[PDB]
Order: sequence, then C-alpha cells, then structure tokens
Amino acid sequence: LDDTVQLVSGFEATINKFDKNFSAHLLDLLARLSIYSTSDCEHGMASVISRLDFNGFYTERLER
Amino acid sequence: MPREIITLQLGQCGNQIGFEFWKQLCAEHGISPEGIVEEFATEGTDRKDVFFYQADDEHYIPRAVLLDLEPRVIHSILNSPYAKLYNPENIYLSEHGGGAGNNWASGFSQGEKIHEDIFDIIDREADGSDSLEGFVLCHSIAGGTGSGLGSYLLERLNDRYPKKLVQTYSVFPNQDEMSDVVVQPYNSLLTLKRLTQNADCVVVLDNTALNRIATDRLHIQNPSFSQINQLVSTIMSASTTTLRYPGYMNNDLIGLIASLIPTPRLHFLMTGYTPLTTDQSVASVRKTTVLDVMRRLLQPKNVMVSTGRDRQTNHCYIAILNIIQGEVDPTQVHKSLQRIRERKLANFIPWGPASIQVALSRKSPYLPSAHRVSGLMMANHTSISSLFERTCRQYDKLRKREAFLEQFRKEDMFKDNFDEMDTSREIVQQLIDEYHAATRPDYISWGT
Amino acid sequence: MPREIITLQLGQCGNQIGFEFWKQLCAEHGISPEGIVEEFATEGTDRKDVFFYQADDEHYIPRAVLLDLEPRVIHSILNSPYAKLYNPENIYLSEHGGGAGNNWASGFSQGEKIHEDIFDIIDREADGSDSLEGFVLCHSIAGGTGSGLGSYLLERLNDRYPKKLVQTYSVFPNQDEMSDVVVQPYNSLLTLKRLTQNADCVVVLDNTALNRIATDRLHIQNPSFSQINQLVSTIMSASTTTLRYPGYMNNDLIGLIASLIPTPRLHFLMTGYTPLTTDQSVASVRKTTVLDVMRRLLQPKNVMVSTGRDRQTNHCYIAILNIIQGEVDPTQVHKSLQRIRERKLANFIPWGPASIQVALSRKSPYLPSAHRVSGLMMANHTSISSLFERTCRQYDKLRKREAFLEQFRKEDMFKDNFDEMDTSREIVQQLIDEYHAATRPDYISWGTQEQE
Amino acid sequence: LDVLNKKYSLLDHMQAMRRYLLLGQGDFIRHLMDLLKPELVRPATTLYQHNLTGILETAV
Repeated sequence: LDDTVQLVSGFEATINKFDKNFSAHLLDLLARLSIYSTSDCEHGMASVISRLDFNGFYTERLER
Repeated sequence: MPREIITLQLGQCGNQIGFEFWKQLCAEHGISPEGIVEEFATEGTDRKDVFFYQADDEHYIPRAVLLDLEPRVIHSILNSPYAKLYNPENIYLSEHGGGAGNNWASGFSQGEKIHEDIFDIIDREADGSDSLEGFVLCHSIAGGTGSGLGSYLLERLNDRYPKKLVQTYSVFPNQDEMSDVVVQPYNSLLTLKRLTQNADCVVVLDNTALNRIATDRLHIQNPSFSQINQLVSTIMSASTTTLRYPGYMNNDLIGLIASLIPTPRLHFLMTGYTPLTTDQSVASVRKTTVLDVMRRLLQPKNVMVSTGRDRQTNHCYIAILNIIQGEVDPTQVHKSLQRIRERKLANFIPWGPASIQVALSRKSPYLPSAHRVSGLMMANHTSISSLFERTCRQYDKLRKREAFLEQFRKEDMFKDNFDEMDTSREIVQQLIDEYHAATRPDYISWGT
Repeated sequence: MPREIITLQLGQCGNQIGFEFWKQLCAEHGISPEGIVEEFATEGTDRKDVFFYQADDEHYIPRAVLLDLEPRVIHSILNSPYAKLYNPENIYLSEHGGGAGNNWASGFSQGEKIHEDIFDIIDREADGSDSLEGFVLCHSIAGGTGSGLGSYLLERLNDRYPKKLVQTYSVFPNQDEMSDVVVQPYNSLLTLKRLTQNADCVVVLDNTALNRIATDRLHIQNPSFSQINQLVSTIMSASTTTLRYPGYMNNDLIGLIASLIPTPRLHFLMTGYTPLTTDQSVASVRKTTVLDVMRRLLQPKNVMVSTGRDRQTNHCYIAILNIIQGEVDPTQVHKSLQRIRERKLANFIPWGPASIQVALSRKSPYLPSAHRVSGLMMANHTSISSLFERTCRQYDKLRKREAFLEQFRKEDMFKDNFDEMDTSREIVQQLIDEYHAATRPDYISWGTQEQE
Repeated sequence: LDVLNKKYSLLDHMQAMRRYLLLGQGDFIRHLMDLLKPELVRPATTLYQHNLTGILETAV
C-alpha cells in the first residue's frame, strides 16, 4: 500500500521485536528440550540441536 | 493444482541446455519424443504438470519454450525428436533470425523487436498452466541472444508478472578461460544488471567450470558444447527429480528455494552434484554412505563450479541444501549430519544460524539408475564470489581497455554509454564482497 | 583417530628405503600394489590412518612422500608395482632432476629453491592425513639429495610446522670404508648440523653396518642399496606393527618415546631387532622365551645401530625399551626382567631410576608371520655418541684436507665457509659429553649450560 | 552355555569388558581421553550429561 517511511520503520521494529521474543522462546524451548533429552536419552533432539546451531547462532543463546 | 513452470531456452547455449533438459526429463519420466507417455511409463508418480503440460489424458508435453533471436538454433531444436514436446503456441521466435551477434545490447533490441510475439507466447503458455508459479529462462550470459534477449525477457516478465516467481538457468561465461568473445564482458554485465534489478534467482553455469569438471572429473580433455549441454541436462534432471519423484517434502519450488535465499539480495545460487563419476567409472556401483556421499560431494573435484583459489578471503558457505536421491538410510543421514557438524566440513555464516538441509528422494522410475543413491547440493558459498569476482575482474579488464565497446556503441542499448556495464561491474563487486561478508558475523550489517 | 605419519624418502638410498617401507606397510595392511585392500585383509583392526590414507572406500594410499632433488629416485618409486598405491599428490619430484651432486649444501640450496613446491607437496600429502602427527625422513647423510635436500626440507617443515615433531631415518656413510666421495663427510656434517638445529630425532643408519650385516648374515659380499632398502622396509614394518596391531599400550609414537628421550640433545637413537635370523630359517617358529629374547638382544650382532667404541667415555645404557612381537606371557616378561636385574643384564642411568621396559605386540593378522616371537629393542646408550664423534672425526679429516670442499663451496650453504661441519663437530662433542654425564649421577645437571 | 553364548554373548561380553572397561581398545581410549581433555579439564559443574554422552558416542 505504501509518515509512511516512519510507519515502515515502526513495522520493522515491531517485527524485529517479535523475532527477538520468538528467538528467546526458542532458546527456552531448546533448554527444556535439553532437559527432556537428558531425562529420556533422546539422541534425536541432540542431533536436531547440533543442526540448529551449526553456525553457533543458537549456541550462545543455549549457553545463556 | 501443480505450479506449472515454463522453461525458456535462450540463445545457442541456453537452447542446447533446454533441449537436452527436455530430452533427459522425457527419458526419466518415460515421455515419448512426441509428448505421449510411453507404455513403460506406468509410474504415474511424477508431477509432469510442474514442468510438462498434458495435451490429452495420456500425453504429457513439456512446458518448454525454445527462444532464439537466430533461427538456426530454434530450427535445430525443432529438428530433434523432442520438437513435439514443446507447445508451439508458447514458442516465440525473432522474425529476423539474425541473432544478437554475441551482443547483449543486440539481444535486448531483438527482444524489444519480438516483445509482442514473446508476450503472446507467454500468455498462451500461461493459460495452459493451472497454477503457474513463473518462468524459467535457460540462456548463456556470454552470447547475445541468451544474454541480451534473455535480459529483455526477464525485465518484461518482472514488469508484467510482478507476483510471479522468476527463476533463471543462466549460463555464465567462462571466467578462467580468456573469452574469445570480446563483447562477452558486455553480455555478462547486462545479465548481471538484470539479475540484480529484474531477476529473482540466477543459477550460475560457468563454462570454465564445465570445462574444468569435464577435464578433471569427467576426464574430457576438450569439453564440447554438446557435452556441456549433456552435463547441464543431468543437472536439470536432478533439479527436476522432485517433480519426477513426488514425495513428502520439497514438492514445490518455493519450498525448495526458501532454504537457499535468506534475503532478497542473496539470490545467487550455486549447484552441486553427487556422486561425481568419470564416464569410464560407471561400472562399479559404489555402496556410498550418506557420510561417503556428502564427502564425495564435498570434494572440489565433484563440485560443478570452478572457483579460483582466493588466498585473501576465508570464503565460507552461506547456506547449503543437500538434495539426496535414491535409497537413503535415515540412520546413515543422521550419522552424516553428526559427522559434518563435528568435522566442520562446511563453514556457515557467523551472523545467523545456517545448515545443510538434506532431502531424501526417490529416483525416476522410468529411467534405470546405475546408482542406488545420488545427491544434489544447493549451496550459497562465498567461494562462489571468486567466480563472480573473476567475472567482475574480466569485465573491468575489458572496460578499462574499452575492448569491443565500439561494437556495443553500434547497438542502441550501449550506443551512448556503457554506464550499465559499469554499474553491473560495481554491483558484482558489491555482491562478491557481500558473499565474502556473509562468511563474517558483521554480515548482519553488510550492505548497510 | 590415528596419528598419521608422513614418510619422507630423500635421495637415492632414502627414496629406495621409503619406497620399500611403503611397500612393506601395504603388505602388512593387505594393500595391493595399486593401493586397494586385499580381500583377505578382512581384519579391520589395523590403524592404516597412521601410515596410510584411504584413496577410496576400498583403496588405501600410503601417507608417504618421496622427495628427491634428483628425479631418478622418484621416478624409480613411480616405476615400481606400488606406484599406484601412493597418492600422486603426495609425490614430489624435483623438476631439475640434477640432485645435489653429493653436496649437502647443494641439497639445502635446492630445497630452499623448491621450498614452496616442497611444502605444497607436503600439504597435499597432509590433507590425506586425518590427524597427521609429523614427518619421518628416510635419507642418506652422505649423498646430496638425502642429506642436503633432506636438511632443507627439515628446515622448511620446522618453519612451517614448528609445533610438530620431526623424526628422521638418516643413512650415515660407511665409516669403515674409505668413501670415494671425499666431501661425503662434509655433506654428512652439514646434514647432521641441520638435524641438530632443525630435526628432533635422527635415526642413524650406518651403511658400513648395513654392508657388514649383509656380508656376515645375508652372505652379501657387496650389499646393494636395494638390499639395504629391503632391510629398512622390514624395520619400518616392525616399527609400525604397533599401529597395525592395536593394543592397550604404546598406540602412539610419542607415548612410547617419551620415557626414552629426557632432553632434546639426547636425540640420537639406537635400534635393535630380535630374533636375528637368516632368511632361510623362517620355517621354524622357535618358542623363544623372554629370557632367551633378552639374552639374544644383548648380543651386539643383533643391534641395528653401529655405535663406535668410545674409549674415553664410560658409555652405559640409560634406558631400554624392548618391543616384542608375537606370543608373550606377562609372567614370563616379569620373570625375565627379574632375572635380568639379578644378573645385571641391563645397566640403568645412575642419576635416576631406570629399567628395561618390555612391550608385547601382536603380529599383523593379514601378514602370516613365520616367527612365533619377534622383537624390537629401543635403548638409550651413551656409545651412540661415539658414532657422532666418529662422523665428526671423518668430517675433520676431510675438512683438514679440504678434500672435495670446493663442491660444497659451490653451494651457498657451504659457499663461504664450512661452519656447518664445525657445528656438527661441536654438536657431536656436546653429545659425547652429555652421554658420558648420563652414565654418571651428575647427569642431573647434564645439559645445563653450567655443565656444558 | 549355548543359550548364554547365543543370547547373552557371555564370552563375547567378557571380551567386550576386556576391550572397553579394561581399556583394551587403547587407541579408542586414547582418542576418548583426548576428546574429553577439554571437557574433563573443565569444572564438573560445567559438564552437560547430554554433551558428555554425545562426546562418548562421537569418540566411539
């Protein structure tokens, strides 16, 4: 459809904030998954995790 | 309904690639050269409607458009057994038949001259498509027709079909060989300009890489255009296997390409094939494991791109998609992914999560496969910039020497200036740097 | 993962030894002359990755680099049935093919000229190594290529790979025969100088001892380079058996040698082999006992190192490691060590606790062993300094006569002076002094600059 | 005895105990210890059981 630039920048900031919240929730999910994988010895979730942070982007969040 | 794909084969190299692709697809799907399904083609498991159209309830005709500005190549395609595969109403041929003379600007002018015919053909093919996603152009970037006419067609598709996807099969000029086509840098510049502004995806086919692979991997001392076209047809067959072998995943082009293009600018795709074997080595079906398959695919001798050895830039993969076709054990895939991460066989972007996606696929049932397991790699790798950097260096070398620019000034697109070539060279340099930047954590701010 | 070892074969003698070593390793691992594992080699219990690389899922390629400044030896390796066994990217041949002219200085200059190419070849061979530990150099010290080019290659490896160990198998000139190469002692001195400065371990192979063994034991009046190379291949096979027959202990070279080499200067190694048998006596697998093994090993005729008779230094054994291959009872080993101690069959270092170590090893399952029991002796003996003193004396004999020194002066390493020969003499003197100290309780201060 | 051998591999279980629990696979034990060194040098409070199991499987 497109102050319009300001609206676009605000939309981008809101999208980035939603992305940040999603990433935080995903890191919390990964921690809970790690707990479950350690309880149930599920190697599948460990392989999924190793796939997810091959570049280590999620590695720092998991450490945190 | 399937998302039908129209294949446009442009210029000598592009038309050869398209013709060989259609031949290979017909062989894999059991489609006769006339577009009729062969009696042996009983495996109705292929999605022809993505790449082929049905002429009747039994005959599948390839959704392939053979486009040339010179009538010789179009006539040579029409002299093949597959002449009946393509819809003639989707075929636009430049009336002048003179080609572009290996001039991108001439190719663009010819596209402008055949604009009406081309858009009539495009609309005719579009009505035959139930859920057309977009157009796929097969062309050379070094010639005139596949480069210039291809760029014109891409621009007009972007303007007219802004909601449709634009994938290209773009044959890039040999960057390791000194091109005899003094205007090849102009053709390449026009193609890179259009890829930056009007194309959504450019699949780079480096004739230098084709020759290098033929020599070192295929043991072909002098790769012929026909042999390069046959290699391209093998690559296209592997790329279309998911249409020819329908499955649970990656059943659509957007699903396939989403993993490779994280941002709209990072739309330059590299290809990989596995297992790579020399023609003499067909005899021994090696029981290659997923780890072994990936290891052979990870060998530069098996990589379908001849990137120069850049010593200054720590080139890395931005993204990897591995499409594996054939009999695949999930435990072998899991061990392969574990070993790949553990062995760091691929370096990923430092600014975001990146991985090698792995798809397991069935082979085409109509074509007997000598290999139990085959694999395609799709990768965004910063070393591909070295091919792009080399092309940029050749462009700059010609522009700084004004080589063959008088021939471009004869054509209206380049008559007044070559500013489009200089902007293309600058864009390609920025692209190379971004691909190198994409190996670094600061890629998050790259291009800002 | 195995600690891969790159084998460097230098000059005519060194290259023949390296080629035969790679052949022997292939035979022990059941690798065909083309590099393919033989169908009978079904025992996947061997560590090929220590000495071999996989060329394909079936083909094992030796991690061996054949390096010469003269193309003849590299071509002769490439002319063997095993030419297809080795990875061709691990084969470096000097483009000039001229060798060093039996001049160590010329070989060093050629290595420096081929430094980039040689290190590219080394890296190409290294990429075939999953966990390369370091390089093993097989060479002659009397020639030009194996001595000079070997020294240059060692220098460039030390510069590029300063954290990796460099062991050499350096074939020393025959000391009992008058060498027709009057500069052979000069070439040997320059090579020993470089080994002192840039190598961490030099295995001394005295061509005089090889010829003597061939004459007395093999009945070979004139031991050929080929016969010496075949003996070297047998020795390399025995040295790699512990890699090829994996067990609880001594699975790596550094773990085995750590106890044997206390200081960097005491890097002159002596070798021993047991039982020594003529080729014809392979038929009877003798049930040799641990006591019988130890008794035969103590015979100088069975020691694979020709140490000079030093009359000035009270040479002694600092430590002994016996690598025994075949059926070995641990209780028999214990009783043998007890009897050796009671009989004082081994002299230990006077400055610290020392004993004769005994290692039991399995034989290769793919290679039928004609002998029930085989053995390697590793020993630290101060008399090895006498070999270095003899080499220094030979250098001085050539240097004092300036015989054939003009050929070394033609090469830049020796063009201005013969300082490499004087440094070799000084290093051999320091080795003698430390070896004599190592027989004494004052060895605690041996190798200290105040004691030097 | 036939049942024990075929179903429980009692002699094979003893050989496995020798190879692994007695460190008979010395190359394997060496590589495992080498891999654990950066982990085993760390405080035990910093060890992740899932990570340690994955390291064990990887070393094997």
